Amino acid sequence: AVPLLNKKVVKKRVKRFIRPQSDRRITVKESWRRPKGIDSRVRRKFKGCVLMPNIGYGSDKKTRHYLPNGFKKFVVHNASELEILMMHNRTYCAEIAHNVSTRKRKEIVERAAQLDVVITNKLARLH
Amino acid sequence: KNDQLKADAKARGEVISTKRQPLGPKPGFMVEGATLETVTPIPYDVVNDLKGGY
Amino acid sequence: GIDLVAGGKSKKTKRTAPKSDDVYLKLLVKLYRFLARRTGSKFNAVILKRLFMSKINKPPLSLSRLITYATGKGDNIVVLVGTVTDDVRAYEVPKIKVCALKFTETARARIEKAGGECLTFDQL
Amino acid sequence: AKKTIRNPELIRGVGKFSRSKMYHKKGLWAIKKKNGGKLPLHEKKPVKPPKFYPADDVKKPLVNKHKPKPTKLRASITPGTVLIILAGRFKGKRVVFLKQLTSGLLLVTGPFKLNGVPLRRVNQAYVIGTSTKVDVSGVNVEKIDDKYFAKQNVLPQEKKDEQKTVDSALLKAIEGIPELKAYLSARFSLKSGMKPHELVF
Amino acid sequence: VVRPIKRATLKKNPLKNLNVLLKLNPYAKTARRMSLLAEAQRVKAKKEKLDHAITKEEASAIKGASHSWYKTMISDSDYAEFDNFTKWLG
Amino acid sequence: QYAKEYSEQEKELIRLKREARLKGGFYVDPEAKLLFIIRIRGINAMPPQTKKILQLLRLRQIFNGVFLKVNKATVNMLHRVEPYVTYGYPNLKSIKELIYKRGYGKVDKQRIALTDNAVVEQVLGKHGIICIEDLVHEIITVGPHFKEANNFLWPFQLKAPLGGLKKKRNHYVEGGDAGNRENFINELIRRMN
RNA sequence: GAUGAGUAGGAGGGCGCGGCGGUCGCUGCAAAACCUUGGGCGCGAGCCUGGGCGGAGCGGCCGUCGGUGCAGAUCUUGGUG
RNA sequence: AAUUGUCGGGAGGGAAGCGGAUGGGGGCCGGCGAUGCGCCCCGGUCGGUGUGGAACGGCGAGCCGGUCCGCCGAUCGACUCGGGGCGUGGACCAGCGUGGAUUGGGGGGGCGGCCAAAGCCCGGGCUCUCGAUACGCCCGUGGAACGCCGUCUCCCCGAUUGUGGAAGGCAGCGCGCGCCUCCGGCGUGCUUCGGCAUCUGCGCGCUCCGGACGCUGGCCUGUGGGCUCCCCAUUCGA
Ligand SMILES: [K+]
Ligand SMILES: [K+]
Ligand SMILES: [K+]
Ligand SMILES: [K+]
Ligand SMILES: [K+]
Ligand SMILES: [K+]
Ligand SMILES: [K+]
Ligand SMILES: [Mg+2]
Ligand SMILES: [Mg+2]
Ligand SMILES: [Mg+2]
Ligand SMILES: [Mg+2]
Ligand SMILES: [Mg+2]
Ligand SMILES: [Mg+2]
Ligand SMILES: [Mg+2]
Ligand SMILES: [Mg+2]
Ligand SMILES: [Mg+2]
Ligand SMILES: [Mg+2]
Ligand SMILES: [Mg+2]
Ligand SMILES: [Mg+2]
Ligand SMILES: [Mg+2]
Ligand SMILES: [Mg+2]
Ligand SMILES: [Mg+2]
Ligand SMILES: [Mg+2]
Ligand SMILES: [Mg+2]
Ligand SMILES: [Mg+2]
Ligand SMILES: [Mg+2]
Ligand SMILES: [Mg+2]
Ligand SMILES: [Mg+2]
Ligand SMILES: [Mg+2]
Ligand SMILES: [Mg+2]
Ligand SMILES: [Mg+2]
Repeated sequence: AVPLLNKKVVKKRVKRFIRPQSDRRITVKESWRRPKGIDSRVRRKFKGCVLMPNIGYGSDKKTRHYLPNGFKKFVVHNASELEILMMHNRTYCAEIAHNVSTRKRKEIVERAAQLDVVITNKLARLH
Repeated sequence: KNDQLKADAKARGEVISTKRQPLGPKPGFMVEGATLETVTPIPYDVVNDLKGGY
Repeated sequence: GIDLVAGGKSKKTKRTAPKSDDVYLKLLVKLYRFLARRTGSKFNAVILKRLFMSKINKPPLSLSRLITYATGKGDNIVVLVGTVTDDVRAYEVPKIKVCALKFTETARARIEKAGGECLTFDQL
Repeated sequence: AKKTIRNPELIRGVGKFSRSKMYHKKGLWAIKKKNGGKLPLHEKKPVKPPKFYPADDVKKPLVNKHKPKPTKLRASITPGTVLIILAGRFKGKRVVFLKQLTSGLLLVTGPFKLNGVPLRRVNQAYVIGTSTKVDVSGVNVEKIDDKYFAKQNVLPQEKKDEQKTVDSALLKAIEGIPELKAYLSARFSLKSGMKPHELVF
Repeated sequence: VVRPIKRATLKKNPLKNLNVLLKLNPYAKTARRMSLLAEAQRVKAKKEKLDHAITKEEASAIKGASHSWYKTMISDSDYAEFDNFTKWLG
Repeated sequence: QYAKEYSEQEKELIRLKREARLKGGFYVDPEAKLLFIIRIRGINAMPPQTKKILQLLRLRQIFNGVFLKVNKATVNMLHRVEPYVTYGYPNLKSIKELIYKRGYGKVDKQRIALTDNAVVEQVLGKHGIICIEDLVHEIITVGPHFKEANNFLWPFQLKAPLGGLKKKRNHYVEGGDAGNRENFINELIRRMN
């Protein structure tokens, strides 16, 4: 399958937004939280501090949610759901759900080859 | 005055405006030459720094 | 920097769509979105806006008041973005063509008995 | 028919004569008489089934009206000019410029006998044109073109003979100028205190 | 009763792009041609060393008037009103 | 026709000045009818009166520029925002460059680039202005329809001056950059357009 | 076409947890949980997936509901420097 | 999970961590990167106008259809069928060319303004000296070059960048549609006598013209390429 997308993917930022002071404290997890403190230097955006996520970082709508291979992911749990991508094989690629058995993955992979549907994790748990 | 000016203009088919206008820029003109009086700064005198002098 | 208020953006709120989930109302909105755009008619634009409005902004119209405003205008079609109710204080009901979102059971019976017609906005 | 352009250009896109002047020169007045006092009116100049239908409509790029123009030749470079190669395996060697090919590249020769540089194509951006000129009037390279340097290792004997034929006519001209043979046999290099932006070539 | 069924142009600098300027001001071409032709004549005239628009009497009057005006421009005050500083002012 | 008129006015002024010189008198040039105003200070710490006047002049951003007709009403407004602006008398060259390079028309309260004469005609057509040359002529001569023609022009978004400013905090007379600089506004228009 | 600061505060659109009414699925050919210098998506809350461990359950979607989201409270209980 | 031992990698001149930017060393990734397509004949395989049936349909009794089976005629076509020949070529990176937009820098030319520059040079008249061999004043429609300011215009170099994917539109021209000796010449109207959108329509083309195209090379299981992952170093911030 030849991906239909042609515009290059431009990531405004590739680093993640780490919660402030999650390095200092084990109990403070890395998932982002907006600092609400009155004196918070991060909230006040002093230079040399952690950056906060804002809408300006939004990616181009034409390349948003596109994988590096040039397709968009759709999660499939069986062979029937795979057939939904027959007419979108140049736009959407399939990914087999993490909990599908190896026996049922062989059926999905074989069916995807007939439909020319890209499978992102076709080598999963077959050894 | 505005009513009559518009009436006098309506009969002759000439659309005009009766609005007042603020003072605009003056046009160019020639001024006849005359004797020129030269103005220069005055030398300072401390005695004159008082109404009527010291 | 730019010396504007709220970055030059509007701070006014108006209804751009009905708040209701009524499937029939949404079909009427689609019908009159098309009519307003493709005709430029002021009547269609007004009708479209009133279909968005809340219940209190679509008050009912009594049949008696409908008759008084329709006196001497039999040929014209009465249009109401709202409900038409029956009025026991009105005795003589002339034949009239009325378009409304809803007719009460008594109001519909009296209008139909008098030879009139109750229309919907798709028939209008 | 007309032998020369009616309206020479003062600058690119502006003719020397106005519309009123051009009407006289175009002769439309004469044409009007021959056609009953009217300018003649002309008329405008008057499959296999697919084997596969794509699911997504194909998009064709919009029209671009800009057309590439031939590569320009630097004013410093004239036939017979000595060039200094600035890059590649022959960096620093002094060669003789013969002509510019249709691709815009420069055709140069060592000559091969003096410095071992054969008939080769060198990009203009990687050479410096000096002020030394060697006569190449007797050199004939009309047979050489872009296709002569196209791939399809032993060098065929045909090209070796072709090098010598072009080379032979050029050696006599080079030998005429004293110390020119040694000049073309030595590579150019920068020594201490040598500033390229001040060097005269 | 329905009415019949119904992208930004990249702005280019007309001060540099000739065709863009002619689209806005067609007379600009005539102005361009005349300026180029006028300059060419002057350049040619200077090389050939090619050789008045005022009467001889008029020229004399103009020189006299300008010379008289210049005299008033450089004229100085007599500094007579400063009686207390006559010596200092010279 | 406009090109011929501009040349005649320039030569007409020269002739009159020479005529007055010959007779020994003076020729007072006509007072400037058109001004070009540029905002040189930012939007921080604005006193309320200055803030309102700059809004009425459509100077809401530093280095924005607009034309302004000369009359006692407008001149007195300008006098009250002297330290925040610099202005002067624009010549024909300045008006051409501004309108041609940075000219945008206000159509239905939208900023539209003057790429074609159709844009000018869409708004000013009823006033007889159908091309950018007509628009230039109306501005330079301050014609009868100056108000509509000038308001049709979106305030010019000029760049920071090439070469910088001297001192925005002082008046041009003191060696600064604020206030009336008369014909020297053109020198600044070159470096900011 | 214009435009983008925000404490107290307001509102919108979304993310996540556990049930219920439905609907579409997964699982001893290995579910949940947990581990990982595997990889990717989203501005972000989060999401998807490889490998490992584990050995019996689980998830998506629509609606609807709630004892539904923690770094602090000399917070509680337990554990540990 | 806190916390601890051990093995392995790494760092450490009175904290460490953290933001941003690269680099070194690791680790990881083949949807990390293609190998097809078009046209030929050799063979193989599989189906083909007009009449018969079977089960149905679109439009609204009647017209208008396809699918499947069979029979004739017609004799071609198809083929993720196998070989051969010819043409063509994918991902990423780099270079170059020609241009658009934005922008910085450099060089030249024309014209105008001034005391219709001043001055200087030439010619003429006056004045006649202490810094001693002057100081300067006035004249000429004399001459050769500058100066400042304004304006018109030509050329050269570098930098960043290609968003859009429906339109050969808009604008300005060229060549034909009439002849000549062809850098140009030949007809009306207007003209400042230089010129002029006054005649300047059609057809086919060109261009600074409704947003970048073209060419070439490198590399493609490698010591390659990529990386948002890991450790560390360095400059800035903190
Ligand atoms: K369920
Ligand atoms: K994981
Ligand atoms: K739920
Ligand atoms: K100049
Ligand atoms: K470029
Ligand atoms: K490669
Ligand atoms: K650092
Ligand atoms: Mg990210
Ligand atoms: Mg505070
Ligand atoms: Mg798993
Ligand atoms: Mg802003
Ligand atoms: Mg605000
Ligand atoms: Mg301040
Ligand atoms: Mg702006
Ligand atoms: Mg600079
Ligand atoms: Mg400064
Ligand atoms: Mg201050
Ligand atoms: Mg905000
Ligand atoms: Mg759940
Ligand atoms: Mg870890
Ligand atoms: Mg979920
Ligand atoms: Mg509960
Ligand atoms: Mg709770
Ligand atoms: Mg806690
Ligand atoms: Mg808290
Ligand atoms: Mg505690
Ligand atoms: Mg405790
Ligand atoms: Mg303890
Ligand atoms: Mg642990
Ligand atoms: Mg001059
Ligand atoms: Mg593009």
